[PDB]
Amino acid sequence: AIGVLTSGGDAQGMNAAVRAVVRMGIYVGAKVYFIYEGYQGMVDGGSNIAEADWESVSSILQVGGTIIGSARCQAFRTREGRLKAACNLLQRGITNLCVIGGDGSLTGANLFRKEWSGLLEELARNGQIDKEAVQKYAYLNVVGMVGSIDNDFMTIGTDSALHRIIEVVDAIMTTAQSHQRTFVLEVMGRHCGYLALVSALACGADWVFLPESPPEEGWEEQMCVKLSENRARKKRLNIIIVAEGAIDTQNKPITSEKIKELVVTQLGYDTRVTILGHVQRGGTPSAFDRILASRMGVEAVIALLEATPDTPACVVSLNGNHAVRLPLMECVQMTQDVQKAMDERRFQDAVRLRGRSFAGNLNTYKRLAIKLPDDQIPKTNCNVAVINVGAPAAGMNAAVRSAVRVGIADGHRMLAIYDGFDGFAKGQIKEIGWTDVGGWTGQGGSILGTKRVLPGKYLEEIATQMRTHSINALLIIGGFEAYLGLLELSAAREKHEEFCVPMVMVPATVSNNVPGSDFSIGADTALNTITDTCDRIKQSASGTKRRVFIIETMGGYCGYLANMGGLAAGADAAYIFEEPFDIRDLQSNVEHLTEKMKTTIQRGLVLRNESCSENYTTDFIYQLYSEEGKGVFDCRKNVLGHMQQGGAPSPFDRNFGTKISARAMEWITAKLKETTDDSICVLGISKRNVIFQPVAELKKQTDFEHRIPKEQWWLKLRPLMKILA
Amino acid sequence: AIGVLTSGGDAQGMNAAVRAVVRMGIYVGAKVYFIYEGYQGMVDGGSNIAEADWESVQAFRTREGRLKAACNLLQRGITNLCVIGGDGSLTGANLFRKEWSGLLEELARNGQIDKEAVQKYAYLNVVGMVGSMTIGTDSALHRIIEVVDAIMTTAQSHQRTFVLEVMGRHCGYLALVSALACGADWVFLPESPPEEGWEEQMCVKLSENRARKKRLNIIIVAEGAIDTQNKPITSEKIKELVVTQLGYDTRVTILGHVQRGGTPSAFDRILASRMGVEAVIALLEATPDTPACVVSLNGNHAVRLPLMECVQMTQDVQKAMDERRFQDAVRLRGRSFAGNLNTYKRLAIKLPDDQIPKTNCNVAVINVGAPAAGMNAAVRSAVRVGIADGHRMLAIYDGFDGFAKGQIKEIGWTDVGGWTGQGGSILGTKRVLPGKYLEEIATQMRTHSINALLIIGGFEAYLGLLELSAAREKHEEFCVPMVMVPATVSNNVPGSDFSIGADTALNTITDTCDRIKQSASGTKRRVFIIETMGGYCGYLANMGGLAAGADAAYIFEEPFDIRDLQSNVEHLTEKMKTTIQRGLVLRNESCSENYTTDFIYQLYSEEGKGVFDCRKNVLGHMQQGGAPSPFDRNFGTKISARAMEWITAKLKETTDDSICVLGISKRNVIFQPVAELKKQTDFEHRIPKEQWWLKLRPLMKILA
Amino acid sequence: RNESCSENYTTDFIYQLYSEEGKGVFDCRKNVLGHMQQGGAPSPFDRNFGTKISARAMEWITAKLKEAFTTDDSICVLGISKRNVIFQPVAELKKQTDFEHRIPKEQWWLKLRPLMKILA
Ligand SMILES: Nc1ncnc2c1ncn2[C@@H]1O[C@H](COP(=O)(O)OP(=O)(O)O)[C@@H](O)[C@H]1O
Ligand SMILES: O=P(O)(O)OC[C@H]1O[C@](O)(COP(=O)(O)O)[C@@H](O)[C@@H]1O
Ligand SMILES: O=P(O)(O)OC[C@H]1O[C@](O)(COP(=O)(O)O)[C@@H](O)[C@@H]1O
Ligand SMILES: O=P(O)(O)OC[C@H]1O[C@](O)(CO)[C@@H](O)[C@@H]1O
Repeated sequence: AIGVLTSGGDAQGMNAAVRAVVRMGIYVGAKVYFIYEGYQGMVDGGSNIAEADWESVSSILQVGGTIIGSARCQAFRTREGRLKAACNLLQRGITNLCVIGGDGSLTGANLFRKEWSGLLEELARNGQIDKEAVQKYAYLNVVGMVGSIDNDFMTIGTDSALHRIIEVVDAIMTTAQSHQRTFVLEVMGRHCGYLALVSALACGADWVFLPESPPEEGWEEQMCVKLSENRARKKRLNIIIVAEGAIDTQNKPITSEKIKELVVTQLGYDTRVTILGHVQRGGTPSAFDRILASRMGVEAVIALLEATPDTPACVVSLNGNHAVRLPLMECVQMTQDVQKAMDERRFQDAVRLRGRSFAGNLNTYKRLAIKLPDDQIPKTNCNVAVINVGAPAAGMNAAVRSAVRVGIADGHRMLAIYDGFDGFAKGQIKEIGWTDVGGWTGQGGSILGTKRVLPGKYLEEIATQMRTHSINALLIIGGFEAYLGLLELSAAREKHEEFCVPMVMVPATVSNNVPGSDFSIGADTALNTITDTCDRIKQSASGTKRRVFIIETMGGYCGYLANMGGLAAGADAAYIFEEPFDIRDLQSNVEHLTEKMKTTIQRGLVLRNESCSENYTTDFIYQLYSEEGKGVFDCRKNVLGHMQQGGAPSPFDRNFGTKISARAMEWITAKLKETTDDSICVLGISKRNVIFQPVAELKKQTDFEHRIPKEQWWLKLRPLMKILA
Repeated sequence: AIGVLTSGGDAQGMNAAVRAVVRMGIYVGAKVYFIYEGYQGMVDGGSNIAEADWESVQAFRTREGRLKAACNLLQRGITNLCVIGGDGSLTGANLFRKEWSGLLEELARNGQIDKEAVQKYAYLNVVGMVGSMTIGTDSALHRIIEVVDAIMTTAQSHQRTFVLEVMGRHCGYLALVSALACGADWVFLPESPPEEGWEEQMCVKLSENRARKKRLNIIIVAEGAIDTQNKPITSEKIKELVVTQLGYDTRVTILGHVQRGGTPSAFDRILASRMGVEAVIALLEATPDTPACVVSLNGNHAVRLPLMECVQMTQDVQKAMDERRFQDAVRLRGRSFAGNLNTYKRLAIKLPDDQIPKTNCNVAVINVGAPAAGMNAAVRSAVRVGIADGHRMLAIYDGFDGFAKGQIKEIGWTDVGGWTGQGGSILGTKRVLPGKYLEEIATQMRTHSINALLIIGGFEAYLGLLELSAAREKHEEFCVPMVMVPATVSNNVPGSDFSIGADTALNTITDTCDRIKQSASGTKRRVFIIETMGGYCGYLANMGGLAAGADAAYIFEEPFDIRDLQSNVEHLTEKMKTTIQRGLVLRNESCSENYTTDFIYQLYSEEGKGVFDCRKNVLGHMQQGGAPSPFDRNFGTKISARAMEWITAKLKETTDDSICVLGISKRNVIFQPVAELKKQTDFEHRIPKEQWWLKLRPLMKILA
Repeated sequence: RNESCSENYTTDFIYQLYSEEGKGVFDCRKNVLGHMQQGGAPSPFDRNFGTKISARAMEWITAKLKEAFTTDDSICVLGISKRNVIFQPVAELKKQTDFEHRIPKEQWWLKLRPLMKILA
């Protein structure tokens, strides 16, 4: 038997995590019990512990919060409580625990496992039979999942919280614009700064205050200088993000009110403070959080099955896009050590302890917020060109912004090419500066413009422009055509010397079909649009009852959107190109759905990637389900279309765009401090790492006929859709 | 020449208002100038006054300023002013019109030629638009309800009480209508203080909620909430009170300036557009004998209210507030304010069961047609008003399908708790009509002793009523009072100008159109052909077209041919020469049997070759939507409450007048016998014969 | 495939199923014959059927007129029924007709359905 509970602050995605624990549990043939109101429900026992069936967790995954409740329980901190808690579990035969919560909830579970010796006091007291003390003894497997928006310890709810913050910032930006105003926004993260940092990065904030890294003396003047510069630059508003637990090098709090006093005093600007508060914990879970929570739920169940008495309690986690089990005790220690470092004022150590990507976000943030005066930037005599190629993808503008500003910070001269290779061939090229890309981070589309056309038939005109504009390097932000483009330019090197320069691309496309990257800029935005659209369609179906929607999604031959969207939306099926399916597979899902209509959940959702089959079209499927569903359910078909691309990029796509482009520019600058295969590369994400791969080496790994990679990491998740539905 | 400016606090929709003043201005053959930075830009002059073309879309409190302001206008030949702002901005314009004859000081000084003093004299037409139904209110309300919906998930988890401070230091309309829209547990308004003993009354309500097992409380507090002694009631004091008396876990959130931000709702965009057009017209029609006015929307008609009278009105409310003429304050806010207030209190506070005088009647509630956002709010309201009136409420599930199958169960006050913000239909809704199931349904009415019927639904609800009316002679079980409220995304129910759900759909369409335009910056030279829902009813395509700034919206109610199509293609082709190289064409799904979404896509593609390309998108059932908009929540709630009052009244006493549609008609909500609606209905296409919104078709040409 | 044999299982549907499940073994083509089926010159059978049946109808008309109508029996279908050509009142044919699909309820040739199995 398995008990699942939620403790500490609630986080969006908890319901998904619970959903996945119950369904994976049941699918493996275990019994699963909800424990309501966190530990308190464990202590109180009784109706607070209830067995969960397949039906109990439908309609839950798209909702914020925890449907089974959470609570700070003082009774569990006492020995008396844990004794009663332990007793209640034994009554239900529950020796497997899954705890979803923060630092505190998991330390509580750590403690509970150590003291599972409490069973002896059950023996000494009336409590339990001796057989029980031996039968359930040290047979307490505990697995933890972190669910705090803080990222205190990637955590469930962080992405959702960030969507929340950025929604507020984007809303505030229209009102700050009117006349002129400076806004001071207090965001969550008690003693963690991750949220503030990543929000700042995501909105191009003018200043940020973190607990892990205090400001340093003289910040008051530095900040006011920056704000005066902005007014001189005519920027119609300022945004300053402040972590709840922002502090002095002396550990004194820096409050939002003090920041306001400072700005009004020094500069007399019109200033307002907004404390976002608990809104950050609310709203619907993002696509990322739903998928993350699902993978974690499934992994937590597996960990429990596989656990031995010799194996220590673990926390399931995602490291480098792999499911890992970290010793719970070690993780608890880690969290104390950061606070220790903070208290002792070893602030560099605090940042070190938060991990590689934390320092990455921090350095990248500063680089893009604070421009050294021109005189200070030495300059070197290269011109670096930036371009967009392929369909538009949310996050392209953030990417250009970052590349330009890093380029300028490195003393290059930045050239913007407009309309992809179309504009390139036509000489649509202009210098671009730091100020030009101001405000781009949250802008959807492509401001430079993007086209699909390939360079191959325009090699001479393009070579001319490179010579004409003395172009020393090229950064291409774009999709599969960007990659084909690089291949063409690589091949054209022998006949045109102008292409014997360093060239790199970052992947930007809604489809996520670029070889050399697990992720592409824009796909998270699309997933969020698909997921929201599916939530609605499902509601429509649940209003009518006995209805199945067949929904066509984008992606080309790339199944990423249909598959991940399917998971995030709770679809019953997702047909993709990468997994052949036949009429037997189709009949089988129809029969499954027909069974499902005998239950309470009388809706269905079937996703079909647009190019998944030449014969088994969206209509074909619609017709089969319709005909074989007769008398039990009816269908509707919907082709989502271009609206899936979505609009403004999600916080993930903003920051992906920003970070990955910054990294590409560093590589360009480094190459210029010095032409063959290794100078024409795709900068992609590969399991934990961002890496530069020669386009020549990516050919072997690519299916050119269908424009998808040969190996796609996410196909290992296919079993999850079956299970989770 | 026309000058347009924005003053006072900003509001979402202001840009739409400005857009419409410029375009209507130019279309009428006037010249239009933007005046930047409100009155200051008028005083400073210079580049702060700029002429506007088609493509584009303290010192005033002193006499010295106004003199310079007046001068700057005369230089540009501007004697027509459109001011978009609040109380203060409009009083400023009132004052400026009074003192215009101090063009004479321009004469005495070198200022101006005498010819000018006579040529532009008392020829200052001023028209005002309020931006602080007023433009931006609906948007602000979307903002508040987004925050409340988000907070509800986290309060759930923790069994927590939330105290939310919303805007309104002087006016309580936002807090009131937010409370109504989220089923808040308590509300505090400036116009209506609580009354002594509220502390205990509020705590009793919260304890009752816990006993009812409600996992959270939401208390909405206007910024300027006050006691009968005008002392502030703050959100902190409310928190102290709850923690003290009940010891519940309580948190306070001050929404702040978020409420002024975000994108304009569909309603605000359309409202602003109609107000902009109406402001220009008022200016043209104005004479020197004509007083300065404020354009407004009263009962869905464009009206011009004397500006001076409106200023006086505003003072009078603050005056009443000063001496505790609190009833007078509420009186002065208007009929619909008191309406919202009474409806809110009815649904928030249940008298103890012993207290409520019992009818012996059972009243049934049902959903019929496709799902529409706001249906659950409607059920909630009807149920609770029914119980408050001492009836027993029966929920019928799955429309007439469940009705014929006896899927009927008593439902209570607690059962409908939390429904207000829930999309879909929780009872379930089906399209099937009663006609072939009359005996089985008659049986259920008899079996469950059903005394009256409220149907929340679409055109099939109306057909259903017709069938049940006709079946009265053969079945006495249908000789009961029956009423329907319109719920459908399509807005095609005869007898109503609006239906529950359509606003939500409009907002979905509008948001989707915005998103498409935000993407696609990359190709430029693109036109989207977008298919919308509505059946034969053009409301969604048309109103969506306006709100989204579409270049065309093809609908069934206005035949169009290949010439009309060729003509819009040529127009768009011209538009691609300009800077604004992105086109939007909406097509109602049933607007033509031959001229399909693909047909149009194909024509525009082929004739646009070398100039632009197209994409098509069929939006689909997402339009049925997710959570209802604040308007649909409150429409649902209010209209259903009204229907239940009518039922209770009828039961204190069958012919044509007992089977009715409760619909909105020009300023009024009215009960119309279904027999009288037949003549007014096109049954072949399921739409009304006369549709109020078709008078707006010229606007899209003008505003595109 | 009869054109209206199924609302979902269309000519394309079938084409697609047979194509997909025939992969590696056979391919398909689809053809909708269309209005050519109406036209051309009639076959000898249709000429002579037309001729003979109409002649017979005219005889009946003549015969009815010698009586000089309000009976059901004066409004008829002259049809072929197992060896016989017979006049049937349209009122009596209503019970035998599926008006929704415009076909007779009983169709003689359905007894031949087993033959196609056997003969192919
Ligand atoms: N050191 C501990 N020992 C026992 N239980 C704990 C401990 N720390 C936290 N808890 C449990 O977790 C709950 C509070 O969680 P908290 O400390 O806020 O961390 P988080 O909210 O991040 O999980 C309490 O109800 C308590 O039962
Ligand atoms: O998959 P790609 O070729 O990177 O392009 C992404 C976009 O292109 C599409 O295939 C549609 O093509 P268009 O943008 O040219 O209309 C969508 O799937 C997606 O939005
Ligand atoms: O216009 P109606 O018939 O009242 O129904 C409203 C809904 O029905 C639709 O026509 C769709 O019908 P279906 O749900 O049966 O496919 C849409 O136009 C609209 O959302
Ligand atoms: O929900 P409470 O009790 O206000 O706690 C607030 C704290 O909890 C957190 O959500 C951490 O889990 C932080 O956002 C915040 O610092």
